[PDB]
Amino acid sequence: TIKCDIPINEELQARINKHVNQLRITYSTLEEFVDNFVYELKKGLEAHRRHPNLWIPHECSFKMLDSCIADIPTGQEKGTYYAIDFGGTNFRAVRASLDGNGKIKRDQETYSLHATASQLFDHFAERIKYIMGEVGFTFSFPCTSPSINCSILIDWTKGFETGRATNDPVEGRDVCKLMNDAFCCVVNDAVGTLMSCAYQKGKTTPPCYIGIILGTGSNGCYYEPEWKKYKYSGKIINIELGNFDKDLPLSPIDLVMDWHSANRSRQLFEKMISGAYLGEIVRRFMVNVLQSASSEKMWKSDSFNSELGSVVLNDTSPNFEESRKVAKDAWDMDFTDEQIYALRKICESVYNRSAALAAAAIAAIAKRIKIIEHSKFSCGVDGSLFVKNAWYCKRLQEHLKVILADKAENLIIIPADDGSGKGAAITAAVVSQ
Amino acid sequence: TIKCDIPINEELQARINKHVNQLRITYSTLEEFVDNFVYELKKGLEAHRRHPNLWIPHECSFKMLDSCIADIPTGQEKGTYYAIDFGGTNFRAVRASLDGNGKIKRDQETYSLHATASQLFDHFAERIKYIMGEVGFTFSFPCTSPSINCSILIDWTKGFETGRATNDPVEGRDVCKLMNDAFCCVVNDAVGTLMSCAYQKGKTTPPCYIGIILGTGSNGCYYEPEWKKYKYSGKIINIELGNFDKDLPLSPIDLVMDWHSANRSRQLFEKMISGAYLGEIVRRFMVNVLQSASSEKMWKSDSFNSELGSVVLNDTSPNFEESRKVAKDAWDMDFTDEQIYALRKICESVYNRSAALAAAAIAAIAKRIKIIEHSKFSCGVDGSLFVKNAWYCKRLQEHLKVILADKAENLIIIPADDGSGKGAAITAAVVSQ
Amino acid sequence: TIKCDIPINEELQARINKHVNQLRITYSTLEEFVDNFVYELKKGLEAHRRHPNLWIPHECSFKMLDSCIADIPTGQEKGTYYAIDFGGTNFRAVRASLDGNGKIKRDQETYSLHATASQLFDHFAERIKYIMGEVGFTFSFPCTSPSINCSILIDWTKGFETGRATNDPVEGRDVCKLMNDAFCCVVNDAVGTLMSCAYQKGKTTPPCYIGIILGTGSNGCYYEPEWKKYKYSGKIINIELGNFDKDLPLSPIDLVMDWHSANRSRQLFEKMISGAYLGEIVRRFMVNVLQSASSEKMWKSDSFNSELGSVVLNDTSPNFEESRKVAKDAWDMDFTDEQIYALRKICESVYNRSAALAAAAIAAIAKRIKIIEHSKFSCGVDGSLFVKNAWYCKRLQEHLKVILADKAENLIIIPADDGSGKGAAITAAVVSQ
Amino acid sequence: TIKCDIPINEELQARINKHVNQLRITYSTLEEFVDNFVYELKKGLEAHRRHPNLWIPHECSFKMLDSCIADIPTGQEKGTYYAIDFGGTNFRAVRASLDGNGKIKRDQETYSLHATASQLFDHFAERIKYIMGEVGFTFSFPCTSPSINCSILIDWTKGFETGRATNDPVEGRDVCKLMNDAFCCVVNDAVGTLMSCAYQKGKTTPPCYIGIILGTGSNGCYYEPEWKKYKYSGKIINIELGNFDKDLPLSPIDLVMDWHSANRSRQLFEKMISGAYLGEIVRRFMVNVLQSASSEKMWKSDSFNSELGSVVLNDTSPNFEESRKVAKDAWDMDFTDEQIYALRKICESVYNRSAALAAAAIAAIAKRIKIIEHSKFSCGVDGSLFVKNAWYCKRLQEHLKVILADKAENLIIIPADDGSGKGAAITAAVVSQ
Repeated sequence: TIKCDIPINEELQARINKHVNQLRITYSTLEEFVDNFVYELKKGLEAHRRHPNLWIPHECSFKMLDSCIADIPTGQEKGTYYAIDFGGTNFRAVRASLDGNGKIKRDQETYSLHATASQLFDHFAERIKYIMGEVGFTFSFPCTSPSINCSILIDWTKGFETGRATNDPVEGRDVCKLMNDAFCCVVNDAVGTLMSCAYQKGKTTPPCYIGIILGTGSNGCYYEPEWKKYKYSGKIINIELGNFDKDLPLSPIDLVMDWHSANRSRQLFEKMISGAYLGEIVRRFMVNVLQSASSEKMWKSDSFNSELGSVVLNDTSPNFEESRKVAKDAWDMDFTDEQIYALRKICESVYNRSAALAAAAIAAIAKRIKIIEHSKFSCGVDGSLFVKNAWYCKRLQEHLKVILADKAENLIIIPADDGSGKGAAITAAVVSQ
Repeated sequence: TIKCDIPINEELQARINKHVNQLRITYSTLEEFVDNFVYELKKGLEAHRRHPNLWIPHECSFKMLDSCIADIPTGQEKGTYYAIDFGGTNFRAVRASLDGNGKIKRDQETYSLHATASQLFDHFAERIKYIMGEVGFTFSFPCTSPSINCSILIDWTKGFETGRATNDPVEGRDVCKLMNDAFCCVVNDAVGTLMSCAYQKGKTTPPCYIGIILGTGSNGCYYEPEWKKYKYSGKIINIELGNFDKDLPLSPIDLVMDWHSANRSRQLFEKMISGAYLGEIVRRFMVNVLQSASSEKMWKSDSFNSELGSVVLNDTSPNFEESRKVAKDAWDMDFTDEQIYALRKICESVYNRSAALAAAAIAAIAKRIKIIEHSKFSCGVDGSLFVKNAWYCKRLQEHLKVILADKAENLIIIPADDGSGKGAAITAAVVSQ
Repeated sequence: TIKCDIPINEELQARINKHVNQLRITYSTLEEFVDNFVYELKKGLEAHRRHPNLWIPHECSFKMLDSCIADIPTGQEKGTYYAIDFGGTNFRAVRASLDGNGKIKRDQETYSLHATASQLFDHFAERIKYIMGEVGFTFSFPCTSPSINCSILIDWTKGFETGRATNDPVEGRDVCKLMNDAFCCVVNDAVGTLMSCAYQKGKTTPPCYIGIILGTGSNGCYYEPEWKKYKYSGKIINIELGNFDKDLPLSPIDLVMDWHSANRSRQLFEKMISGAYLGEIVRRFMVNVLQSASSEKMWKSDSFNSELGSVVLNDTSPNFEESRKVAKDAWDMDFTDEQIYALRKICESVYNRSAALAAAAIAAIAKRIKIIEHSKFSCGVDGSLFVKNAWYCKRLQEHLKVILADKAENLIIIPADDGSGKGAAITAAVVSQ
Repeated sequence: TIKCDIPINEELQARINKHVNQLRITYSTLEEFVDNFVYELKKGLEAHRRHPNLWIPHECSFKMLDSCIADIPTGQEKGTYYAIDFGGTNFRAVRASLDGNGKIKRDQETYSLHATASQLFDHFAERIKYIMGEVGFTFSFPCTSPSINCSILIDWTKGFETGRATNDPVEGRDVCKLMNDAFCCVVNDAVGTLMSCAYQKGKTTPPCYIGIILGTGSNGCYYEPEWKKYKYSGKIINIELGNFDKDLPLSPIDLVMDWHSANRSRQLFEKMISGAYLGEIVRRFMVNVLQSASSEKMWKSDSFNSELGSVVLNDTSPNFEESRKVAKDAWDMDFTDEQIYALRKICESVYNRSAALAAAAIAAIAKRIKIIEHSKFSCGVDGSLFVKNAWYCKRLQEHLKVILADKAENLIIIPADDGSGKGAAITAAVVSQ
């Protein structure tokens, strides 16, 4: 709670309090959220028993995809592999080498960003060729993979949008096939994190069963003991939890920002907790509060990132001249001392709601394994929102400690800064073996 | 089309065109609207055969209520009756006398407007007593009437809201019972219009089968030949067509204005074509277009009626100084010559959409009787939007002529300015007989 | 488990086992049933806050009606009242007198059973007049009561069906009004039981908060502390739990028996646990098992009651010649010793499923008050299925003990044979006071 | 209408009339069916504009798949090709040669039928090798084809069921890939018929725009002018019309037969008009009519084909001793002269409903092109039900003539006995060109 004492307007305070109560979250809501989530999950496993290749989104809005990984690696091997990444704010290319134990090194010097797949994969090939001058692959999108070497996607989430031409944009073909034209073992981000938290940590912490990505997207993978009952091969399941529907709270700003998107009526849970939309949400709140006291630029979309929000949050300067530069170079508004308070309040409330819902999702995944009471297990958390934002990591663990009260010290959160980059390489540790 | 030639900003024109295309309506949409409406109607008759006292809104969002009227009056009688009205912007009280033919006269000098039914009906009784110093009743709300003398409502639409106290606000009791405490034959507005268009007109125009109210609300009644097949007594059915759902087009302004209402998720078709919300819609458009060029008052809700919109529409003054007074005394904004164009454009587009949807509803009701090809019949139109606004009556008949092209000169529109006031009295013409 | 050892056919055993597994119930299902029920309940309270007179069955298939009772009686009074009952297999008429404590006596000598309400209430009046020759009322149907003295119903459940004539069958009018034409304080069956379990028991058992009716119907009422939060007056709420929908298990016999009913697509939970349909379900199972070994009469509907099922269950005769008379005088089939085993097995399985689901409903209502852990409270059970069938009362308490394991000895089941008859009279104990 | 005059039982006649009225179809239903179908179709095109690789079955239960065919062949070429078929009651293998005009010849000597794809495609390879000893492919299942050479399916309809083992049954992989392991240009049945009706017919009949398959399955393809507007490449669209949902009539036999199937809750329109289920439906009707007068074998599933129904229909023998052999060798029931009448009546009614619904589907597809009024076009009909059953082809054209009355002589029905076998070969006429 900020609760700044500087004398502010007696009317603007009401417009602040209204929009703050709009974003308020209470534990009576999270306690229903958890049960909604676990019900959805078991229903999705049931549904996967019936039709192992249909989705049928009017039951289990999660498309609980299968990851053919059948062996959580032990971390005892060697090898040097080249790997490609894609999906985040910019793709990467890693030239990694492994150690006989947890340690692992990488070069990974790499760069990235009416447009078809030809020019895109031409850029892919040219970049990997440039980097080649001194195996696996990662695609961070919803893919339906028959086996390890083969993977085909369904659509184009995250706000990304490939051009619409006769050249048949990427959505609708196997990726390993289209890759070889430019030039193994394709995986996703969450499974990559879950793997990378096995080779890395060891001998002191309980094993890891949950992999969470909080960043440009929001996704999760987890380990399931009953993978033999529900017929599909693979110890860990990829939830596409960015598609939760049931009763999540929605302020009108959310409805407006959803009416103005390509993936309309889908990916509703992702649009509240992911880094791609938090800046837009904050900007749209900061207009119904200033009320024509704003500038001409504050009405222009995509003019406030989540990175600037992370700066406004981590504001411990004696005066607030740190965020003043952000406000000035983003909106050309020389804010007084009465409006920066509103800005800080709004950023705090928005990111607080995001952290609370993410913690609720993590706890609801945890309660499903039911091993929390018997023993302990760890969850590896990755993403730009989590590790690159200190104010986030404390609110998240607070909201998590409050939810699963009694059994709190059985789910250890492990930040995994290595990213899915190392996971793409460690993918070889099972296929090669 | 306005298409004013005065040089305006080259950017503001884009913000105008975007919001204009947002409200655009095309005949490819109306041609599906009509079929949607007729399907809904027949489905509702089917549903009424099964359960004649349940609603079940997940089939036929129309609650096709029964009106016990079993005789379209002939118009040959006499008598002086007192009657009460209620439902519009203000209730009335009429002391009418009838003639041996179409003519009819009335005194109807009357006045009107955490609040319970005791004080409300106390005001009712005191007003009718005051007027008494030289039968029927009208309640313009959704009522489930077992017979003529008895009527009980279900909820409180139109934006009206009776106070919430232990005194059990009006929603949930028979009206004729609660009336006698203050002090016959209760009807609604649409059936009142349909009756009042029988006594009034005669000997030159085909009989009337449709009654439409377009004003603070939007409602319809119609005559059905198959009233014997579908089991309920009464020649005419009251559609509560303010509850259409299927695929009506919604701009984000509509979603925002619906999130801020008491009757949320219900009465969705009424919120686009009724006079109670047009001013609010125009005000909410006139902020995303001026973009901080607005005043402090333009952000205050309920500060622009539909009456002022009717003035801005009927603007034939040499200069636009007629609407300038409206803008000034409503928002304290001395508009230049570049913004009044935007105001006129927005009002035109909004009221145009309203008129188009109303005409679509009328034509879809007409196509259901199927007697349009064989013979001709008339529809009596009433309401503050229709008769008290000259720009509306021409756009409405244009959009109606375009829809039912070939058989246009078989549905004659009759403006009935007498209102349901006379209909309340003529109700006695069947019960007394 | 019967598990009879007499040598039977090796094929007929397979046809028995298939239909037995069709009706199998497991605790993994009940553990989801309870959570479904509690979720539905809280959702219904939420919904009642919004619209206190609409139903909207696509949220909360329970129509959680209000009972204006605001005082659980203490049981210290006197008085002699006449009361009328209706709803079960036959209506009653009671002339009861009260005692200064728990004791209460009654005369209640009474009789009962294209047909309109005129002749029905004529029979009512003639019977009550005949009995008059040496206050309250009970209507066992879904009624929407504004206050105590006034009550209007919605439809006609239980299989009852009033004739369809112009005389406007009973569905759609206030009952207290239509009663006076023949000749207070109308209540329902569940609230009647809940009241009658307060005057009767005392000083040794914890107070009662749940009233359950299991018979021709299946209904429940319960006490809610938060009746002030959710806006309606009355300490106890009448759940119409015969309308549960979510995921109840359905064998094809259920679909066929539901396609052949008047209240189609509604009252789905009642059709599996109520006494009006158990005989029909058993008869329809006993044809797909005997497979043309049946008689001509076994294909005739309504030829096997639940009373005969209670006789077949309570079969402790040395030989099975007790149920042989039932089979003979019901189907004219002189069953051998190989088919009576099938009959007993089928009756056992059906009534077992019924008892299990009823116990699940009771436990799910109990878990909602949340007072089970702190203190203890009792539930009063009434109905023809419960008290008039000894085999039922043991299976029910077994299935209840298994569900709420740890806190079992905090919910005491009290059989209330007095019926709602005494409750109708005790209704006066609050209105008179 | 049969209306046999032989004196039959006066009670059995009632049991016949009840089940006959259960299957009755009236034109007031078909007139709504057509509009339902056309609405669904346009909605599906709209939906395909948005997401060209998702299905989302809660809008447009048709998965209006794309067929990359961009040139209706002209029929002027030569060539000898080998082709494979699959999907019907048994797969085929054709060695066809073409002529410089409509004529075409083929050898096509071929045979066919806990089981994985390895052994299945081993049988495929061994059979094609055996036949090789003196290009295209056809897969009659729902497949999502990115291009011509590549095709991947989604699930396993028609009642077919590949074994469930770790070997990953066929559902979920590209077919052209898995084919080469055993050993072009994969198409479906409806598009095959539509192609084969272009090379074959010419110079006298208007061009063909509709391809219908009525047999073990029921499917349709059609030509669309607006294929440029809705973004996908290909002049003709494959409707998977076996998945219609909206309001098709269902007798309880349908619900029971649907509860006992693998593809439960899906493929609901196919289960009423396709040849795979008509025999089962007739058998299940012929038990509730004979009522224990049946045999032990009449209660055994899959004991009556549609081929025997075609024999019972085409019964013009002086006595009915032709169908008597069918009844005897199928059920071991020496039917009297009073039961064969019931059998004929039931078969007639069932196949009549099937033909009526198929004609409704054809007419509803026709009304969508809207070219019926301006010019004429032909539809090529194929399948075991149509050409191999003379009683079907007359009822179908009757029901079609009644539906589209005025414009009847603009849609010419062309029986195409050649099958999709020739279409698989003619597929080369566009890819080779």
